[PDB]
Amino acid sequence: DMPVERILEAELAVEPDPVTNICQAADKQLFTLVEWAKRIPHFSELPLDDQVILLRAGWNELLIASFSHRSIAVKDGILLATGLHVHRNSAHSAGVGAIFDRVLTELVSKMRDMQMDKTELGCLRAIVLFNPDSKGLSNPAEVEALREKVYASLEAYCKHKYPEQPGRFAKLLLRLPALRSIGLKCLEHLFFFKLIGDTPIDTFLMEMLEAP
Amino acid sequence: SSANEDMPVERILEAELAVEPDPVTNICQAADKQLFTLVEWAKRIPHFSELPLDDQVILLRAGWNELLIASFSHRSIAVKDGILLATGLHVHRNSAHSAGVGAIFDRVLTELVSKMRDMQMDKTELGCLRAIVLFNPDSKGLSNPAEVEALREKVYASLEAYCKHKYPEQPGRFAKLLLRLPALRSIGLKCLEHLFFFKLIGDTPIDTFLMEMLEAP
Ligand SMILES: CC1=C(/C=C/C(C)=C\C=C\C(C)=C\C(=O)O)C(C)(C)CCC1
Ligand SMILES: CC1=C(/C=C/C(C)=C\C=C\C(C)=C\C(=O)O)C(C)(C)CCC1
Repeated sequence: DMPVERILEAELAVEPDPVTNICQAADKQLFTLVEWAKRIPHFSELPLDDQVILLRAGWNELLIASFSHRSIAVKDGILLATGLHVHRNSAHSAGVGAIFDRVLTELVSKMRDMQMDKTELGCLRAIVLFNPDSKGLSNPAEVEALREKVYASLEAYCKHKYPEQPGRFAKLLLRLPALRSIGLKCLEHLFFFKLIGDTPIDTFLMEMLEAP
Repeated sequence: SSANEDMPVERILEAELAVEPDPVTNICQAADKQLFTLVEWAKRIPHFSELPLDDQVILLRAGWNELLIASFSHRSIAVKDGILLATGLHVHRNSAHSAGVGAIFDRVLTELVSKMRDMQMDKTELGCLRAIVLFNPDSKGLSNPAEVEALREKVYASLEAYCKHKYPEQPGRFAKLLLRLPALRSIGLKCLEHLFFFKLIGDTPIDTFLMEMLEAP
């Protein structure tokens, strides 16, 4: 009904050429994803092979959710975990303005235009993490159960805090479709970079693109 | 097995539909646009994703140009003496000749556009020819070319199986479809030459990923 502060705890523990910088910030946080998920109620009690499968599945959406929320503070830019700011002016000149602008309007803006609080960002991340449809899962039913628990606990949280908005929870969940979509597109750009010879051979991101 | 279960043509048609939207500058900008979508296109072709990432990239670096030419050629069946770019523009041969690329342009119109228009190639067929062009087991660098060859064979089977079921009174449609491959291969090599040439004479298209594909692996 409410392991919520454990989830916020997880989020606070992990965290502080334009493409090259974004990818290096990504490498940095991809690693912390291990410590982040381990601090998530019940995640550690799942078979090792399942924990790895869940992270290989949502790692990109998970990282995009995090830096997007961190960026609510600025405008027309994003704040990397390496302490750098990247302006959309730079995204465009480098060739990625389209997906960049999609991140700014469908994620950064929607979270700033409703004041998303870290505890909700942490919960959406946990819902993204507990995707029972991931291929290869030992017990997809237990994972599904865990997702449901984040749903319950999260809705329960929106009530205790924002009762004068008998909908908020539904508004939070509206970010999921965009994240899923933006996330798939980023994997494409990543493949693309390797396709055209400007592959970032110095990160671990490209290993995450391999087929399971 | 069943030819079509090992390589379903509805999945292949699906791939194609997901990606369907100075003359030279315009053609090159349409090319950049679709070069990118090639990533999403190939990811939807049955089994392409199950290959080692390095192989997927090698297959695309090898046939990207033939793959794009096949697509805009088919799209152009709709007009006469011109081609329809993915950016929504139409380019007439007259402008192509004024620019000095009327020779290859006419080759595309007669050896590809016309042949497809006349035999009424359908999107599923165009998609299968593209998949055959993609699974090229002779691409240098391949880690397991035997698996790629196997996949090509599956598209062949599945595609022949499709012509026989859909056009039962055209026994030689499959062989006729495959006749487009040699022209595509040939037209495709010539376009790489023109692309190099543009850079050679100082008319290199500014900021396009097109030029990046010309680098040697
Ligand atoms: C949005 C985006 C991209 C994808 C990024 C991914 C998958 C993760 C970034 C994580 C960071 C930057 C984390 C941190 O600083 O918290 C690419 C490379 C295609 C370039 C264009 C913009
Ligand atoms: C045929 C042709 C050329 C090559 C084009 C290539 C390699 C790709 C085009 C893709 C498009 C135009 C895609 C789309 O709109 O679907 C060049 C530049 C030598 C100019 C003369 C005519």
